[PDB]
Amino acid sequence: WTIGIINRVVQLLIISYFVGWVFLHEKAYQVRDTAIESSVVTKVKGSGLYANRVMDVSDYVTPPQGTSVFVIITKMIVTENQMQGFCPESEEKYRCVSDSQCGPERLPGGGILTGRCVNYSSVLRTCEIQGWCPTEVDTVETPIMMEAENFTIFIKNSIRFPLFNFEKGNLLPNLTARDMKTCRFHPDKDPFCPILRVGDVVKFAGQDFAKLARTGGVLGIKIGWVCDLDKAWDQCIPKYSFTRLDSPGYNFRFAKYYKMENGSEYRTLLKAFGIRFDVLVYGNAGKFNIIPTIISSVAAFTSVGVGTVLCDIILLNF
Amino acid sequence: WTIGIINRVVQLLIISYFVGWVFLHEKAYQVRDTAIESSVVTKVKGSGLYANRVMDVSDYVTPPQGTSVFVIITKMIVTENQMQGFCPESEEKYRCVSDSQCGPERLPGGGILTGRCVNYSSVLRTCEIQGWCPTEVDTVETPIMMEAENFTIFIKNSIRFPLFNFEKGNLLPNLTARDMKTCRFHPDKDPFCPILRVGDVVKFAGQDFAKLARTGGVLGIKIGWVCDLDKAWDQCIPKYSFTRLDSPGYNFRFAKYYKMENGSEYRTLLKAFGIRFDVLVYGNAGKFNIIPTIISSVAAFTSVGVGTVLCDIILLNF
Amino acid sequence: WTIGIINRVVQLLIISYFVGWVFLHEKAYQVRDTAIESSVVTKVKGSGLYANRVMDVSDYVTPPQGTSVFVIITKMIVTENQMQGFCPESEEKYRCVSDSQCGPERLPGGGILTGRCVNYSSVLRTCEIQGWCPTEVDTVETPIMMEAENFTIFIKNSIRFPLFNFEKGNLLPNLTARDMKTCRFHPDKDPFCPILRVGDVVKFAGQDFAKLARTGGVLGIKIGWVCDLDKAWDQCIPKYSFTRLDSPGYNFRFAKYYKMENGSEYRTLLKAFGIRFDVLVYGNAGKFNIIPTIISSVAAFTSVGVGTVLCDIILLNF
Ligand SMILES: Nc1ncnc2c1ncn2[C@@H]1O[C@H](COP(=O)(O)OP(=O)(O)OP(=O)(O)O)[C@H]2OC3(O[C@H]21)C([N+](=O)[O-])=CC(=[N+]([O-])O)C=C3[N+](=O)[O-]
Ligand SMILES: Nc1ncnc2c1ncn2[C@@H]1O[C@H](COP(=O)(O)OP(=O)(O)OP(=O)(O)O)[C@H]2OC3(O[C@H]21)C([N+](=O)[O-])=CC(=[N+]([O-])O)C=C3[N+](=O)[O-]
Ligand SMILES: Nc1ncnc2c1ncn2[C@@H]1O[C@H](COP(=O)(O)OP(=O)(O)OP(=O)(O)O)[C@H]2OC3(O[C@H]21)C([N+](=O)[O-])=CC(=[N+]([O-])O)C=C3[N+](=O)[O-]
Ligand SMILES: *[C@@H]1O[C@H](CO)[C@@H](O)[C@H](O)[C@H]1NC(C)=O
Ligand SMILES: *[C@@H]1O[C@H](CO)[C@@H](O)[C@H](O)[C@H]1NC(C)=O
Ligand SMILES: *[C@@H]1O[C@H](CO)[C@@H](O)[C@H](O)[C@H]1NC(C)=O
Ligand SMILES: *[C@@H]1O[C@H](CO)[C@@H](O)[C@H](O)[C@H]1NC(C)=O
Ligand SMILES: *[C@@H]1O[C@H](CO)[C@@H](O)[C@H](O)[C@H]1NC(C)=O
Ligand SMILES: *[C@@H]1O[C@H](CO)[C@@H](O)[C@H](O)[C@H]1NC(C)=O
Ligand SMILES: *[C@@H]1O[C@H](CO)[C@@H](O)[C@H](O)[C@H]1NC(C)=O
Ligand SMILES: *[C@@H]1O[C@H](CO)[C@@H](O)[C@H](O)[C@H]1NC(C)=O
Ligand SMILES: *[C@@H]1O[C@H](CO)[C@@H](O)[C@H](O)[C@H]1NC(C)=O
Ligand SMILES: [Mg+2]
Ligand SMILES: [Mg+2]
Ligand SMILES: [Mg+2]
Ligand code: NA
Repeated sequence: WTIGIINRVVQLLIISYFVGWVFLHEKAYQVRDTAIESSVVTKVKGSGLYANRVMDVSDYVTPPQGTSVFVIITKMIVTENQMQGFCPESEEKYRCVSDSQCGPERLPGGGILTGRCVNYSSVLRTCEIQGWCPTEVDTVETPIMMEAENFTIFIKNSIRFPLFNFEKGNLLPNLTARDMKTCRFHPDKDPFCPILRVGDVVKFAGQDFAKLARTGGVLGIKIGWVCDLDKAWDQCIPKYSFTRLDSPGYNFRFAKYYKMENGSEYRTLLKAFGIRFDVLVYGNAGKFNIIPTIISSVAAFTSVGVGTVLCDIILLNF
Repeated sequence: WTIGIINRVVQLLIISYFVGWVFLHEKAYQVRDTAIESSVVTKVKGSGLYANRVMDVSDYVTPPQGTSVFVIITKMIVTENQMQGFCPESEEKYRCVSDSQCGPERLPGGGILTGRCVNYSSVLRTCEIQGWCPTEVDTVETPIMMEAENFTIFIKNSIRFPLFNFEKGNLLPNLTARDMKTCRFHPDKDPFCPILRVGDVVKFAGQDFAKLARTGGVLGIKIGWVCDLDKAWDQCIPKYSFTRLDSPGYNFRFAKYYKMENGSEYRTLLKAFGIRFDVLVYGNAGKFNIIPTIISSVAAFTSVGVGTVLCDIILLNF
Repeated sequence: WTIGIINRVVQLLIISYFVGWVFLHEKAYQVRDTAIESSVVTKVKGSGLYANRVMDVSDYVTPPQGTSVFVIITKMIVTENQMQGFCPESEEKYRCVSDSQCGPERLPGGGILTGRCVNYSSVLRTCEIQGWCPTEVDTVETPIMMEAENFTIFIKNSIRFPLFNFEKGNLLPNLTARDMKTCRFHPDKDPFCPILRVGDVVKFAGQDFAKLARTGGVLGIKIGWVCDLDKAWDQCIPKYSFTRLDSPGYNFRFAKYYKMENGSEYRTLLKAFGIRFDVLVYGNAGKFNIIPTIISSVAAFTSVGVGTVLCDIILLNF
């Protein structure tokens, strides 16, 4: 009967269309390269005021070289003119009543205990220690550099998909609305401008610059390179997203080492709180390939061939 | 004959069970994301004694920012108060008999030869050089900071599988037996505590803290995120492993730059030996997908369909 | 007719050979690990002359620890003995006629404007600023350290394919023609020597050491680990390539902080131009697997089964 082939032909049309659209949607004919090879060069620009000091890129940015992870220092604690010696620790956790509770068995690790219980002040009695004196008092409150919100981060990112040897950069003057020197990334108005406003990045990550600068934190500027290398070079485009990674705070210690004319050594101990920026470059490209196209083909051919049998059994049996 | 279908039905039962278990074991129905996106923040805590000095996190940890690669300095060589000028190199390799063998053709690279053969000491005669004087003597023996074995490394790791947008952290209070502030990673007792004892890490890597601190080395704290994103969020868990990567030693040079009241410059040249720690975050997730499930399906369907024919030929023919 | 099976047998021979060679060529029977886990330790050696100074590894290499990204400083701009205060900016862009155009609305960001229009020199009138004085003059011309071309970069790279737990290093004495201490990488003569001549690396990237050292730049030493883990351990070999990533220049600012006997602070501000080296380790391994071998098998079986039908229709119909 002719209807049998009109039923089978309709079966093949519909089923093959479902299968066809499904496989065509997931790019099942594409080999995928998920090992992007990225290079990131960052440059921060701006100046702020902290205490009665002016902070420039050499004062608050660390490291200086412009790596994928850098820190803009917003608040810091200074302990000036430390020198090796003996002094009573100011931390209450080191409180003692006699030299019998200042032995090595107490607080394993941490500073060096001399073994004497000494009077840091009139209100506290702590174990004496050998080290940089006086000791640090990290419980005080200090200001924060507010101008850091208005600093700009310029991110140059140069990636390459090695499986296809397709390399490209994120400096795209045609895609930017304004000049490169004066543009400013906006997810909607200028999403390809490589210049980011620090405060903007803080907003895109859903963070308050006040609290963040106060406690420090870790934000991620995410550069995504989802690309179809079957399409034009113009189609491989970076997409920027932002996130807070510590989800607290972020601080680190470093000293400025000075020496006296008589040769003795003394440092300025600095506890730095700031916003660390981690440029995280993800990317995956898909290029047409014979092998995935053949495997997907056999899959769709056989799958339709079974679906028509099952549909005949489900339809005819009913 | 009915037995023919009882033979075929048994064929399908057994063969389909083998195939079924095989494909089900390898998660052939899963798409895999092998491009983990990790952020690592490390913090070292402890204090040691070297010479008649006390070393704190600001003295032996470099860099200070808490990156994925950092160095705990255990031994160092100091050459204090160097100044630009001329002096005889102390390295024997520069030995000379006359100014005729101190020309640019000799030892290309390395220091700057003035062209004069001068007497470094009474027992050695070396080419004179222009540079930081006096020259370094890197053949002496120095102590090592033993307290560095008892230092603790706290590793905060925040990763994300972008193909599935599944992000998670390694701070898991429910998985840790003890408090986060006081716990200590143990592969068996507390394998999810983010606080690692330096000496412990040295043991897990099969290394002697004595020899390692003496010669320096490169160890890797490996964080693995093998996850089945078909299962619960609770099931995606990090697994820590450890390894020595240099498999010798590790050292680097840096100077402390001082200036005189009259303006002349002089530095303290420091050759640092320590234990560099590289946090290596691997991970791959598998989530159910229609495409891999269909491809594997067709594969198992056809494979059984051929195995039954071949088994009929092998069985019936015999 | 026997010819029908001689036609079919020839069909299967030819078609199956095409399919067979195609699938065998792309290693369709292999699972692939594209998430290499690499560790990179770099060491630069050499000395240069800049001004009347001698630069050693402690002077021009930054950072010192030997990471995968480092910088060899070739040219720099020094602004010595800066101190917080007020002074007229030397940048023409800050030119003013009266204090009415030195308000916060002008040049948002950048230095701190006091609000006064002052005379930097007799030929220029600029807004006065609070900060490190005097201000920097980054428009002068300075020499470049030519010896940096002859420096050597030693790259120790230790990678691991985690999916197969196959770890290996790039120090291969058997593959190197000369001794490790004296060899020198040459793409043809010694392509496995880990010691690279800076000038050589500059040539392999198609760059002029003169212009590059003058303006600075970003080069990439690419280490590729394409490996067939079905073959011998000896067959997994690294291949080095080179590229310029900025495709201008590269510079960064850092200061040397000094303190006076009376306690006031003053720094030497340094703008550094150099060649940043980024070690980019790519790699992917392929190991025989049952699942990819079965999927490819079904694909080739079915594909031949359809090609023979289509070829019968194309041949017989004609
Ligand atoms: N907020 C910002 N506003 C303006 N410029 C900013 C900003 N942040 C970073 N930059 C960098 O500043 C460089 C131009 O400097 P410019 O502001 O005109 O002059 P300055 O006198 O202030 O100092 P400079 O030229 O940086 O030494 C560009 O170099 C690069 O990135 C730009 C660059 N570029 O934009 O062309 C490409 C590049 N690579 O690698 O392709 C590297 C740069 N870099 O490292 O600065
Ligand atoms: N051996 C160690 N013992 C105790 N604390 C240690 C140790 N190593 C590192 N830390 C970090 O120390 C922080 C708590 O400091 P705590 O010891 O209580 O106070 P201190 O007065 O000694 O100095 P501090 O608070 O660090 O400035 C925590 O912050 C963090 O990691 C912890 C942390 N945390 O544990 O909650 C989360 C975090 N991120 O990003 O989520 C970053 C930290 N960090 O950078 O230190
Ligand atoms: N152009 C170069 N010529 C000669 N040696 C150079 C050069 N660049 C770097 N190096 C490193 O120099 C080390 C040997 O030093 P050597 O030149 O003999 O002695 P020096 O007195 O000059 O100073 P040093 O031993 O480095 O403190 C080796 O250590 C290592 O890499 C080698 C090394 N190695 O070559 O055996 C293995 C290693 N890891 O991790 O396996 C790390 C090294 N490293 O960090 O220097
Ligand atoms: C950032 O720039 C805006 C623009 O004029 C300014 O109003 C604001 O005060 C600046 N932020 C700080 C902290 O000075
Ligand atoms: C950028 O714009 C110019 C227009 O002058 C065009 O010729 C060029 O092809 C464009 N490049 C890309 C990558 O779009
Ligand atoms: C160097 O002088 C300072 C005070 O100027 C003093 O505290 C120190 O003890 C002196 N050096 C030595 C080794 O005594
Ligand atoms: C490390 O801690 C243990 C615990 O008391 C102590 O016995 C040992 O001396 C410490 N190590 C060093 C080098 O002091
Ligand atoms: C952690 O423990 C609490 C128990 O108070 C539980 O409610 C929570 O769901 C747990 N979270 C995870 C991720 O296991
Ligand atoms: C500065 O003084 C030191 C000794 O105090 C001396 O060696 C040096 O020559 C002086 N500076 C100059 C430029 O001579
Ligand atoms: C590099 O080495 C060669 C080899 O002798 C030498 O001729 C050349 O002058 C050196 N380069 C510089 C900048 O000195
Ligand atoms: C290196 O050479 C030696 C020859 O003495 C040989 O025994 C060894 O197997 C070789 N190793 C490799 C990895 O080729
Ligand atoms: C310290 O001395 C310098 C000159 O030697 C001077 O400029 C400065 O004002 C002095 N310190 C203070 C706080 O005045
Ligand atoms: Mg304290
Ligand atoms: Mg020497
Ligand atoms: Mg300027
Ligand atoms: Na298939």
